[PDB]
Amino acid sequence: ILNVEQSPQSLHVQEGDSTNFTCSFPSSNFYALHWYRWETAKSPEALFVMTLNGDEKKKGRISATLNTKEGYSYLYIKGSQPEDSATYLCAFITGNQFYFGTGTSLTVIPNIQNPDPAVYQLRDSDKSVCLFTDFDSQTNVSQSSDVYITDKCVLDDFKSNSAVAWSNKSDFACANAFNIPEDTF
Amino acid sequence: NLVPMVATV
Amino acid sequence: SHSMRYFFTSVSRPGRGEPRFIAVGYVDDTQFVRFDSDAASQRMEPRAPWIEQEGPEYWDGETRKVKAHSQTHRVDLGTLRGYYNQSEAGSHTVQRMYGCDVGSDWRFLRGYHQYAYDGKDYIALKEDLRSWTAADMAAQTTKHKWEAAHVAEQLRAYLEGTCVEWLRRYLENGKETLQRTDAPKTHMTHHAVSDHEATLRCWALSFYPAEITLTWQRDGEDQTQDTELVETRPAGDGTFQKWAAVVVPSGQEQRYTCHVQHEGLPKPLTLRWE
Amino acid sequence: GVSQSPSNKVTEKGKDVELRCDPISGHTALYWYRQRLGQGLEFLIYFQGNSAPDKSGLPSDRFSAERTSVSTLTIQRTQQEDSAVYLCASSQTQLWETQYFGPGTRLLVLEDNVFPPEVAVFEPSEAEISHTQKATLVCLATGFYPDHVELSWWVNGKEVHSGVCTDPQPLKEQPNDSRYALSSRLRVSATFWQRNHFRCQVQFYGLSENDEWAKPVTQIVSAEAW
Amino acid sequence: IQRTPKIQVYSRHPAENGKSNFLNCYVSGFHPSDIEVDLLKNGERIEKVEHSDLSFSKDWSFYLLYYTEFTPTEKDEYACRVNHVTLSQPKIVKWDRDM
Repeated sequence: ILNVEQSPQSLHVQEGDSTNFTCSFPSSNFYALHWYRWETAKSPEALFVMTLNGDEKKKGRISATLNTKEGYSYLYIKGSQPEDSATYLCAFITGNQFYFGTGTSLTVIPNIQNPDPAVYQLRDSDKSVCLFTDFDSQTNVSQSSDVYITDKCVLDDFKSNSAVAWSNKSDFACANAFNIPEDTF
Repeated sequence: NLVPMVATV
Repeated sequence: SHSMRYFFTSVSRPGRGEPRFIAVGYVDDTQFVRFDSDAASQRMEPRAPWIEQEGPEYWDGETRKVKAHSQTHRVDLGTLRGYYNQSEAGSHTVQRMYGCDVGSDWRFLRGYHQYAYDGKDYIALKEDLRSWTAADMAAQTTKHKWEAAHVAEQLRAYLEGTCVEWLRRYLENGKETLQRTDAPKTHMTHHAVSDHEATLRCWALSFYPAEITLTWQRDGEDQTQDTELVETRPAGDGTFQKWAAVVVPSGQEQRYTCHVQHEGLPKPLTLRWE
Repeated sequence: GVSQSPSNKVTEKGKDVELRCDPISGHTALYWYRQRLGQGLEFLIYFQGNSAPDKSGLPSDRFSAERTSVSTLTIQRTQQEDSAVYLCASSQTQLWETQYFGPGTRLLVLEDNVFPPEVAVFEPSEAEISHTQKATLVCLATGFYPDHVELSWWVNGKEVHSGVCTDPQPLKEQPNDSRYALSSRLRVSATFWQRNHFRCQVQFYGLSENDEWAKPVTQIVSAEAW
Repeated sequence: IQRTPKIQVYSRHPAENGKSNFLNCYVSGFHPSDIEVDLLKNGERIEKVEHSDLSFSKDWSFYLLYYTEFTPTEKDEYACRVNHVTLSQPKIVKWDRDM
């Protein structure tokens, strides 16, 4: 078997920056190469497919380069966006079989204007939900056997980051929502 | 060195 | 000038299993590798002495691809047998030949990739290395398949690229067997059919390469036609032979000559009797 | 587009499954993938025409493929590790050619608890709705097992994907047989909330062609907000 | 398609009786490849015979070889028998020591 590597799994960019991944693969007996995007659970998409040295295809703000004799294939992302946040895969095809380098995954950090951190309530239909809104965005929620939350998700003209939290026994959930935040409620 | 892989019809 | 070339053949075998597939590889006029669907090895065995010193990664590498081929051929037969509206027990053949050749400067001069089904032509890569020729309508779509799969490109970059890159690698390593020129061994025999007539016989043995022209003159005239010429044939060492003979009225023998011209000889060799 | 059913499936040790994948018109090549997280991805079988030139990639004998355009994949004897997402893709003709991917089919081994979800729609703040001015809507579905629960947001019967939000990972209540929990939000303008119906409907994949047997079957259950 | 086989029997090097030599049976330009060949010693099929891996010419017509060790003296007659489609019956052409 011949090896493939990507680098690294984890990139966290500020939504303004640019980004590049590094899919290695052998020199010898090359034929084709593939770049894949994998959001969460949904269709993994063919992005580019690289054929020859040395090509440089781009779509929109995503771009990529092939080099054959030197075993690598770079992939650049321009003007990082929320929408981009996924996991990127390079494939190596020679002799009628595939070789995927260990994945490399991208998460951007949605920047928002005018942050108001109001921790709203809970709910009724009489039970409880305790959370936060806005709060951007390296304020990172992380918790504790019956105290329940989630982290997080982002919306739509504006985007909002919000982490729901709920429980039942005694402790309630707002002064208990403490696990970070300031200047908020 | 054969061609790494060919096509089919 | 010099060239390195692969011939491919897979024969369908109905009701008795996997189609036999024979892959054999030639550089110049000699045979350096082989693969066989019915091989003991199930892998790519060296056929010429100079290539055996190649790496353990090499033979693994090569084997891997030649398998991919016989896979694809096992595919081709099938996905042809339905284009042509034909039975399952027909036992057809598919042929693929591909490879690159080089000048005396030793660089890319020609690229060939050609493909025929059940005998006569099917599709061949134009020497443009950017277009195709379709013998059939069935082909014309296979053309349109490849025309869109951008198939011309990969092959081109292979032929202009690593085909040549490796061809030199082979030659420099097999300097001994490949780059030689072993001038033919010339012989002549007389065998009578009667007293009325006789048969002069021109022999050229043990020559490499195989492309030889040996002609046969009466008083200076090329007795083109009463002469018989036989496909240049092989032997051991991987050397070649050819044989030409005529009818000669008895006594008028010494009138007849024989000219054996070849790359190993500076100027043609005139063979007489005697 | 591509089609690949069943969307999900849950069944137990020692039975069969049929996995459909329908490629797009005129595709001629098909690939079968499974992915064990967090092993990484690796490749199982490729089909061309009606022929399987290679087998020696899918791990064992229970695995075997059939091509019937459309094709199925069969594993008798569902056992413990055969527990991954199974993906199906098609490129015209040709291996190196651009692959287009199916929806996806989850599958989980086990024998046994299994049950459908809670769906409870919360409602937001006295003052927050006037703070922004902002409006907001929450949803919450728990007490269910196993994962194969996908969320549907409905309003007036017609779906909405604009402002919605679903969480990506489920919430194990603990920590290895314990069950799950999920939470989707929404935001809507506030004048908007004065007499419409904002549906948080949630799909649980049970078994609605009965298998061995509190039911519990393919259900949609939904909590409603005003 | 159908193409007649061109049979051609011959010794590897010319024959000095009772010395170390080989015998070839080069077939040629035929189609399809469904061939039966046998090397004979007075009518003797034996299979310590090798054979060239199968190849073709871009005339599209395969060609193989069937070599074997051999040693003749004055009157050990050999031949080559080949069977193929398009042949009424396998045609035996023997081995003239000078052809």
